[PDB]
Amino acid sequence: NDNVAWFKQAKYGMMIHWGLYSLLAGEYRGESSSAYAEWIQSKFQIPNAEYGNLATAFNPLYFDAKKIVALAKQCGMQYLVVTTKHHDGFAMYHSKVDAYNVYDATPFHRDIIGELAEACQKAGLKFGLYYSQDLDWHDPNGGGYKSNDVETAGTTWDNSWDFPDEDQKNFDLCFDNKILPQIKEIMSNYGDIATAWFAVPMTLSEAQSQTIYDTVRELQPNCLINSRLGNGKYDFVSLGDNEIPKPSPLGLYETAGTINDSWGFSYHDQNWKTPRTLYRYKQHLNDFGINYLLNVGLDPLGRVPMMAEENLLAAKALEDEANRL
Amino acid sequence: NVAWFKQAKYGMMIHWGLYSLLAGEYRGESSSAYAEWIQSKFQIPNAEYGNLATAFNPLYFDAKKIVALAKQCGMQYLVVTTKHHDGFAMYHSKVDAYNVYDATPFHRDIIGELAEACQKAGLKFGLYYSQDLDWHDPNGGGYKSNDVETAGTTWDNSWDFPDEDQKNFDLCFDNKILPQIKEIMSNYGDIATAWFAVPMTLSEAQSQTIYDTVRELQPNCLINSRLGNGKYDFVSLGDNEIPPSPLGLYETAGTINDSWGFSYHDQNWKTPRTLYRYKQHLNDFGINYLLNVGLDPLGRVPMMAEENLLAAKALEDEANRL
Amino acid sequence: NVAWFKQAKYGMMIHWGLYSLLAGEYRGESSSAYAEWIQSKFQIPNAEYGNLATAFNPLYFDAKKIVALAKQCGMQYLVVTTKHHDGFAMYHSKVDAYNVYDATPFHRDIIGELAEACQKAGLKFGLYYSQDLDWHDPNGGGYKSNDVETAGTTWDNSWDFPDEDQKNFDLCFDNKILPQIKEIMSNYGDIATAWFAVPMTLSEAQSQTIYDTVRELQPNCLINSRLGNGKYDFVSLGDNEIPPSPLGLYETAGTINDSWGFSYHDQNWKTPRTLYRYKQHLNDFGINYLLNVGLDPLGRVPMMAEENLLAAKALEDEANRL
Amino acid sequence: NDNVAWFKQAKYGMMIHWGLYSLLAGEYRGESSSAYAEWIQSKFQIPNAEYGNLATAFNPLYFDAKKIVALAKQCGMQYLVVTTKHHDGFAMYHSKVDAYNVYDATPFHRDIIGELAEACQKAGLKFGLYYSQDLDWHDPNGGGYKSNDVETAGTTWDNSWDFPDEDQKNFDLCFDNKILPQIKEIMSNYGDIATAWFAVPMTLSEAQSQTIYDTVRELQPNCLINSRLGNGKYDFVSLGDNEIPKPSPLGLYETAGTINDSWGFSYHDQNWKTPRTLYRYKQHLNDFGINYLLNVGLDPLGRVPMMAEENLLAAKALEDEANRL
Ligand SMILES: CC(=O)N[C@@H]1[C@@H](O)[C@H](O)[C@@H](CO[C@@H]2O[C@@H](C)[C@@H](O)[C@@H](O)[C@@H]2O)O[C@H]1O
Ligand SMILES: CC(=O)N[C@@H]1[C@@H](O)[C@H](O)[C@@H](CO[C@@H]2O[C@@H](C)[C@@H](O)[C@@H](O)[C@@H]2O)O[C@H]1O
Ligand SMILES: CC(=O)N[C@@H]1[C@@H](O)[C@H](O)[C@@H](CO[C@@H]2O[C@@H](C)[C@@H](O)[C@@H](O)[C@@H]2O)O[C@H]1O
Ligand SMILES: CC(=O)N[C@@H]1[C@@H](O)[C@H](O)[C@@H](CO[C@@H]2O[C@@H](C)[C@@H](O)[C@@H](O)[C@@H]2O)O[C@H]1O
Repeated sequence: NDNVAWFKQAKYGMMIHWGLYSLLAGEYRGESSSAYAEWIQSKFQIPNAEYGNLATAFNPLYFDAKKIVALAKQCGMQYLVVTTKHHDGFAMYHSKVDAYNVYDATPFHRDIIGELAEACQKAGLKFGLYYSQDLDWHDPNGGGYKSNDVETAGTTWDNSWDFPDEDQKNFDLCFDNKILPQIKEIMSNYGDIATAWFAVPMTLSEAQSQTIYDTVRELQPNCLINSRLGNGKYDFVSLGDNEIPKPSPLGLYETAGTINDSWGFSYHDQNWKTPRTLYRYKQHLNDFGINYLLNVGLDPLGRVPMMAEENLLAAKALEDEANRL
Repeated sequence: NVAWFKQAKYGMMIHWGLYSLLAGEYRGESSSAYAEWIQSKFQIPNAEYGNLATAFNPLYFDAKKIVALAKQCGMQYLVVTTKHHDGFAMYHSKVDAYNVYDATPFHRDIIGELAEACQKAGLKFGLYYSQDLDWHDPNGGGYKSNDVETAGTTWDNSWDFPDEDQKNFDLCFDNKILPQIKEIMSNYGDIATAWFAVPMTLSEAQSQTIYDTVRELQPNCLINSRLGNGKYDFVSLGDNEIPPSPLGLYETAGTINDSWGFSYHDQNWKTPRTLYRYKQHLNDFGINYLLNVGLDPLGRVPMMAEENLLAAKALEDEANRL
Repeated sequence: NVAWFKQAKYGMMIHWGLYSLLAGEYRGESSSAYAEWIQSKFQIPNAEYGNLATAFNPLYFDAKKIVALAKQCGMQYLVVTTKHHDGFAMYHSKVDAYNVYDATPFHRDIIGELAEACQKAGLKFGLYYSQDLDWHDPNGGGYKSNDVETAGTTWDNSWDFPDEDQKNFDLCFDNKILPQIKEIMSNYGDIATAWFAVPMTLSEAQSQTIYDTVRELQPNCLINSRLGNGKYDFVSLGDNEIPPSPLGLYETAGTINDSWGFSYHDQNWKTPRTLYRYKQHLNDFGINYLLNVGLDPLGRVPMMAEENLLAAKALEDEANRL
Repeated sequence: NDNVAWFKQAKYGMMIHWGLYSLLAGEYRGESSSAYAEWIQSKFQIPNAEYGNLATAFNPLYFDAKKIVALAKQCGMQYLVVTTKHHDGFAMYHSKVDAYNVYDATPFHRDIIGELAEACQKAGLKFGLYYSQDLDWHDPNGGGYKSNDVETAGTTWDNSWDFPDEDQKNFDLCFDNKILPQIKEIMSNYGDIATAWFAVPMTLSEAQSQTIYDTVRELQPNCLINSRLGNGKYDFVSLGDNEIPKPSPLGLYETAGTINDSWGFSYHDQNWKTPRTLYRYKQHLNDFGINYLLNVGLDPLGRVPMMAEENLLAAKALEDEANRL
């Protein structure tokens, strides 16, 4: 596991958020999502029957793994993270365990995680996966239902509309049958997984948390794990905005951000960070040994938004200018 | 129909086609201000552009809700792109399989649903048709008028069909335009208004011909000053043409933002106050206002389009009680 | 005054000071979301920032027109920055020459003109005052609470006066705050509402003291829950505090865009529909809505602020006849 | 006059629009100017009495000639053009002949053209002047009054509100007493004038046009003149949008543009051309030997707008990256 040497010096990665939310793109029956377009289902409490129907329209003719990695590489990014399955519970890979996925439910009929994994392999880009182990709005017993006190980017953390029998919910039925099986799948196919990115535990017991830790280590021996899974059970610390100038034993650090203000594609969110904002931030994080993980929200046709692409390239140009200074 | 049109005051225009899905973006680059021209701007081969049809699945398209919205804003008629410059028919065309019904997963007659929804809602129903430009046909129009600049590149499909001189527009007219014009003027019930583009190549003969087809099939259908000089019922006026028309019928078209087709990046929405003031001014001059919405790939009125249109109606009402 | 405040529903807040002229820009760089903090964000020396006073000449400032506008929107009271964190008084302060009247070409009492304009217009008149932060005074407040982050840098003027421990807030309170509070509570006629900032350093003693000054001078003046616990009349609620107050009087403050001070670059204006819906929701919960405008260097309501506020009023009226 | 060799290779210049219009910044009594904020007086037919009053507020503490030229030079611009006097008739220099000027009428009490001229001299930047020889809204007999047929960025071309006796107007009274005297002043002080930039003649007779030509040649022997003055009477052709791929005998070409859509500062016009748009356009023009003259509309405090500055620098960075390719 030389992953430690490479990660301390990697400096820069691309993150991709993509799913059904990208097609609504922050808009519903004349109204805006919150800041988080990928949260749109919770914001408006969209029934699974309706929300799920987007799968029939998901036909991104312009999705192109080859082209995306070329762009990333040109900007000097050394690794790539992708949404394998977000809060909405729609798998972006061909899951044996669950047919609610890009491959089975959509005209596209293709493995999003796969095509990117290969392209990355060939380009010499490391390949990471993101997975939402706790919230899952598709599963009757999804997590979140005891932590509804805290405010969210939607309404409740859990699917409180389709499944309102709050007391009769049991996350375990969800954990054993979907989360752990799906985690097993993604950690086994698509080759070497360099980085593992989990969502924020609210409900997953330490037992359940420990299980995932163990599962990943045996399946992907060299895979570095983000501090989010569970206390004691990680390799690099994910830093949040206010953690920017808990303990990291390998000396490995990452902060994730987006270029505009949303993680998922949002038509109306044109508040793109300037090239200079992008470059300066990277410089500051890197000098503090913190890696910068920069998100692209793919558009409905599978394209990097024009303004996202432009701004990334200018920050790279600025960087080169400045580093020959 | 004449009395009704003189008092109508307000109409909806709809741009819709394959171009709406690219939404102003092509291989990392921006369309012009006019997003619906996107195929020409970048000279997208017919094979590829047409392929968009395989992705055209607007689950949230809803003629009823759209017309309900239109009516709520006080609009008395609605015009729709039956077929724009791209040569893609948005109705179930017998003569050409390059159409919404046969070529797309959606597999539905957009014009039909709107025609019925309008009939049932008691809204008049108009049609737009590109009788001159046709980027899908080897002998499509446009190739004699290329000195003047466009919102794309050439007027014609000069890329797939570059044999400029061996092109002959007559072959296209005989086989696609007039048949398609015949199609739309017979189905979809009463057609109150007919909207044609600006001839470049269509001879006076051809211009007169289309007129006749409409008169025989749709006697009271009012025709826009674009067909031919002497051979029309209302004059289309542009912004800069307003400070003959034999019936005294007048219309000016605009868009809410700066594009006709949906364009992700064009958020330069005119404020509600701008929209309302213009209509009042036009109406006071008896000019009818036809205001265009370019619906997005899911068939939705863009949020800012809907909000601002509705706010303009509220603004109008306050002032007429004032 | 209590009965009137319970039914008022709608107020204007005004941010104004030297910061408005920089308008979100300093030596090529952006302020935070909160433009009025600009001096702290970049640690602009008092000598330089104060120098803005020499440029403060708002020829188009017009209290009458502003109040006319406010009244037209149905607002029943108006609050103004008498002196914000920057420590610049926007009224003719006897105690400190760092003020609009003496230090600026404009040479006018902004609060006075507004107080009169409001009296004459029949609008109630409120005051905002930064009783705690004061970036102009060597011993200004803020220096005991620097672990928590701000919209600038430090809470206090930690740059001109970096001798953190040899600072003593009491000296500032005695010489500037309470005298200035005394000033504003005696002149400018009837004061209906009083708006203080969040204590960091102001002891309970000092908090109680200001209260007394207001009660003696302005018996019916209603006081915002910021002064001190038990020692107040209405509770200021923030967005996230709403899904004690002994009189049942409540107010929530917001801005139209994302900044309090004028900021050239902050064009993220909330649409009219957003503004109207929020007010209705608050009012239904009896919470009064106080909506802030940061006037620009010429004393003007920004075009998009005026347009959207007025459109929101029209929107409100339509719905209550519906 | 080696100006020919230098200009064919100069490639890039800064233009500055600045005057009273910058303080209204595209806004009047709750309403927007047209696209051209510097036209604001005509758009709303603002009486001279009111419009002129802005002079008392013109106190740009942050005007800084030194800093502006440094920025320009860093972007590789080889010359600088400035508004000496725009359509509004407000002189931005200390005019002996007319007290309606930055020096006499404003607290600033400073010569805008002068301070920039010196800074440019010291930096090794060439120094050009723009002057509106035809429209002058301050003069009772200003030009424009026979050409009111054509649509403008305001209303009429002339001051049609304060001075409506259209038939009793005589441009000559204006030409002899203000235009030619003021042109004499600006072409004599402030040292060598490398470039001369005139507005669009509508009304200035050939006689009057010839006069200006002659006046400049004797006063500034080596000064290159923009094709706008008069047919036969120029050194470089000013190209407009539609003249971009009449006759230029020296082979000298310039196109002027702005970064956003306005020439004068406009608070509300945030439609800044992207860095990439700026760079690509320059490249295209330069390859066709056409010089690119790029406008900055100084803000009320005399500062280059933040987004204007940022975008210029990124285009330069992109250019450097690409030219080492
Ligand atoms: C109140 C609120 O919205 N708080 C948000 C959380 O809702 C949000 O989950 C969290 C981080 O966002 C999570 O991680 C990113 C990477 C993306 O996957 C989101 O969809 C996740 O929800 O940020 C808080 O501020
Ligand atoms: C530069 C440019 O292309 N300018 C365009 C013209 O090309 C265009 O013909 C004209 C009219 O627009 C026509 O009608 C609208 C409704 C839409 O269908 C366009 O695609 C048509 O070309 O508008 C000018 O601005
Ligand atoms: C990160 C940050 O600074 N957040 C700010 C706080 O600093 C601020 O205290 C709080 C309340 O804002 C206060 O009142 C408004 C009206 C204005 O005068 C501000 O300058 C004050 O500080 O708001 C948080 O968002
Ligand atoms: C109809 C219209 O607005 N036409 C405008 C003219 O009004 C305008 O004068 C012209 C060029 O603008 C002139 O030159 C620039 C450099 C600047 O000084 C402007 O203030 C001048 O008016 O462009 C036409 O399109």
